[PDB]
Amino acid sequence: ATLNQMHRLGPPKRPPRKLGPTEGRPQLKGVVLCTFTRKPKKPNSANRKCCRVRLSTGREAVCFIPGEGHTLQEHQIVLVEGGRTQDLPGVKLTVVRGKYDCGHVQKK
Amino acid sequence: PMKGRFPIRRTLQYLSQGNVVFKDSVKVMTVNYNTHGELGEGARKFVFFNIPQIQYKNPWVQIMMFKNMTPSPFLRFYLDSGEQVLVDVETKSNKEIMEHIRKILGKNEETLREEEEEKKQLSHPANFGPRKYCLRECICEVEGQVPCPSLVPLPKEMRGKYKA
Amino acid sequence: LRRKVQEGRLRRKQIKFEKDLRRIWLKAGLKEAPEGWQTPKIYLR
RNA sequence: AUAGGUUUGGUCCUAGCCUUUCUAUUAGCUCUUAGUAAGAUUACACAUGCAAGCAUCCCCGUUCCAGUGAGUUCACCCUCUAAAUCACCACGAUCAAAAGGGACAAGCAUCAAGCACGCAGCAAUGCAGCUCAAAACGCUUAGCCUAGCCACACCCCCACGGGAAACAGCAGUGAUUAACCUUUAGCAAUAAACGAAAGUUUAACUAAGCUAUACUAACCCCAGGGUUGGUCAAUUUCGUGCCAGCCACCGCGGUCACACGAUUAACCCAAGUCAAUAGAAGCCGGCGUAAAGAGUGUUUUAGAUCACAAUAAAGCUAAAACUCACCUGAGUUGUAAAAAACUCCAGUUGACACAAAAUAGACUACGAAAGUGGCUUUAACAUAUCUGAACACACAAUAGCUAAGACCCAAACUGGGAUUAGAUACCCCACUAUGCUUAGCCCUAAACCUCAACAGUUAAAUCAACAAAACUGCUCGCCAGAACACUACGAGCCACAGCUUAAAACUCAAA
RNA sequence: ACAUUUAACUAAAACCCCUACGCAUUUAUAUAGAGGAGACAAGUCGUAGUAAGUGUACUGGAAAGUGCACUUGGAC
Ligand code: FES
Ligand SMILES: [K+]
Ligand SMILES: [K+]
Ligand SMILES: [K+]
Ligand SMILES: [K+]
Ligand SMILES: [K+]
Ligand SMILES: [Mg+2]
Ligand SMILES: [Mg+2]
Ligand SMILES: [Mg+2]
Ligand SMILES: [Mg+2]
Ligand SMILES: [Mg+2]
Ligand SMILES: [Mg+2]
Ligand SMILES: [Mg+2]
Ligand SMILES: [Mg+2]
Ligand SMILES: [Mg+2]
Ligand SMILES: [Mg+2]
Ligand SMILES: [Mg+2]
Ligand SMILES: [Mg+2]
Ligand SMILES: [Mg+2]
Ligand SMILES: [Mg+2]
Ligand SMILES: [Mg+2]
Ligand SMILES: [Mg+2]
Ligand SMILES: [Mg+2]
Ligand SMILES: [Mg+2]
Ligand SMILES: [Mg+2]
Ligand SMILES: [Mg+2]
Ligand SMILES: [Mg+2]
Ligand SMILES: [Mg+2]
Ligand SMILES: [Mg+2]
Ligand SMILES: [Mg+2]
Ligand SMILES: [Mg+2]
Ligand SMILES: [Mg+2]
Repeated sequence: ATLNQMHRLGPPKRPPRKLGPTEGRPQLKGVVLCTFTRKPKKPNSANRKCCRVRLSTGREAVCFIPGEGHTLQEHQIVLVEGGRTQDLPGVKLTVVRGKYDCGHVQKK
Repeated sequence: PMKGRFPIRRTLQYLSQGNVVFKDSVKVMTVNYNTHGELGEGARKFVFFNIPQIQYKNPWVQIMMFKNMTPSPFLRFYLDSGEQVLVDVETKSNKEIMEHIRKILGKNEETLREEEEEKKQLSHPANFGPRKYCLRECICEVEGQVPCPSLVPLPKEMRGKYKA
Repeated sequence: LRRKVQEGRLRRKQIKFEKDLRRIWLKAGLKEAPEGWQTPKIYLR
């Protein structure tokens, strides 16, 4: 582009950054609606422990439960952080272990 | 690389190399020059190289350019009193034009030095305040004075917790 | 079905155009439209 | 950025994503002492106690300080000039409103027109003007340019009036949020108010309380968190066996797992660690083939320095068809071979187009492009700087659509003949729209030399590759991962499932 | 819509208007129904001639084809 065209267009206008599943917040409180398991996309195979939660914003979202063994039931309160589960398409929220009802993974 | 011919012209160093600071009387400067013709060649360079520097040093002075309206290139300065100053620049080099306009309507070096000295007085070294305005924030930074409690805890005797 | 949707949209466009035209003379102070004014149907052949 | 990982069987190029760095908040786990700084998520609702008095009565102050960030170009400069302080006989300085002039955030042009937004006159009134693609008008977002400033003070912009009964003063509470400080003391210092003054008052402030949020310093005993496949510093033994599980990207896990779990050891940082989130750091690069030169030309406001085969008209026709007529024959057409069809058929001869224009042309011309190749004639092929538009002004092959006309031949469709074992869509016959003329539409092409227009150079290392040797100056147009998408919506169009302009969400680590 | 009174050997008193908002207007949310995009799903799931194209228009013996023009990013 010529100098006249650069002057006319002006400085580059970076588009506003996209808000993620947490809406630009570190964590979100949620109420567990139902628990289930999902299968990975294929290079892999597993039964990934997931749960659907209604977030404090009111939206329902699917979240992954990390670690070996969880005791989440309906109506329980959890804290969900960001970070995609690479194996599960569309699962962009993760439950925080050791907060509210979701306890730490039991030793061994 | 930087676009255009002579990209040095679009650097703040080059723009600040200008040596013409007009007196407060000069309000408008019209530059009538010819795109072609050897006799106005220097005038063309004056437009190409020196008008940016003049404008940078004189932001509030209206500079306007005109092309191929008269047989010869010239400059006209309009003053606050209504007086007009005409400077014929045909057959002159751009350096000659710069030197001439500096001589006839430019502040001399003595006046500029006086202005700089007047500026210096504003930033009094003894004043304490933000770095943006002052050399020091607080007298605690002066050697020999009682230091800041952030770095050197004050002795128990001069602190209110142990004076109460 | 796209004909019905399209003609409904054209009707809504005509209604919007008439509403804006009305807004103008209402704001200007005229209680009614300019004497002898009639909004043409520009979005229908 | 001193960069690095990742597309492929492989190389090169282009291009996105991610890593390494520095801060802030929150979460997990873990936390010893001292000094300092800082400290609700919410303009939601607030129990309780305090936060404005002073003073011989008048006045003065409570319009300040303190708080919040809801709204949002009221803050800055100049002119003029109130109120205020001091001169206080004013001369005038300082400070600073109202008014006039100028300046002043971000995103969206799919917000492109606003609709009275100007001028002249003492007025009556006259003129028809004013803003705007150099962004008017409009929608959305946000306190700002921080010795501080602006705005607000429960809401109705405002507060006569109404809702209704107000902590966005300090401490404190409820609800809410990922977000969580004491219902301390004193006016001893400074500041403010008042007083002639000694002085009085002040949740400003000062001195304390709480909190790893941060900085500084320490510690006799006292170390935790994360990590160990590569990027990237650092794994022994077992357990499990595509399960359980793990990863920021690439990826690991199917009986020898340095990648999961435990354990050992090691690495980094350390009273912290680092999981999530949010910032810090972005186009002087490109457009034949990767995204990008959008079919052609002109000009505006501006910027730059380079100052014979065109097209419209009229006429005309040499071959070959069709049709008509005589003479002759019984067959003609059709193909790999046939059947249908025709026999008002066929051969010679003569007459005879609103159709198409052998040879020349092995030429390479004309025209802006699209296009233009039978003959004659009449008009006729812009501009003595260059650039200059999806939209302005004029054009745009073929196909397609309105009205009329012509019809030899060709021919989408439509019928019929012939064909395997679901025939030939394909071959044969007949015949439409259409190909032609006249007056209007439609506005698309592999509209391509897949090379934007002008001016210049051949010296350099020629140069990613291929294409078509490599470049320079200047201008306009256009492009910033893939797909969604030659799409949806908006807008415009003689177009009506048509054309032009042209997104977003979800998804992926590539393409 | 609406109006100059008292007073005046020092000087003063007195002063107060009524009308709006709607079947108007802007944007947004919710609801019947309809339609797209992506997801090449995971396997103790299955298997031994007519050159290319770009525009258009048509197709009722359509596993693709045809008509007209154009391109070589084909062959000779
Ligand atoms: S800054 Fe001066 S004592 Fe702290
Ligand atoms: K007083
Ligand atoms: K604000
Ligand atoms: K308000
Ligand atoms: K005091
Ligand atoms: K071509
Ligand atoms: Mg890369
Ligand atoms: Mg590979
Ligand atoms: Mg922490
Ligand atoms: Mg005064
Ligand atoms: Mg003012
Ligand atoms: Mg739109
Ligand atoms: Mg534009
Ligand atoms: Mg705000
Ligand atoms: Mg108010
Ligand atoms: Mg409070
Ligand atoms: Mg309140
Ligand atoms: Mg906090
Ligand atoms: Mg007190
Ligand atoms: Mg404190
Ligand atoms: Mg391990
Ligand atoms: Mg391309
Ligand atoms: Mg082209
Ligand atoms: Mg031009
Ligand atoms: Mg444009
Ligand atoms: Mg056409
Ligand atoms: Mg036609
Ligand atoms: Mg026909
Ligand atoms: Mg061009
Ligand atoms: Mg893209
Ligand atoms: Mg379209
Ligand atoms: Mg062509």
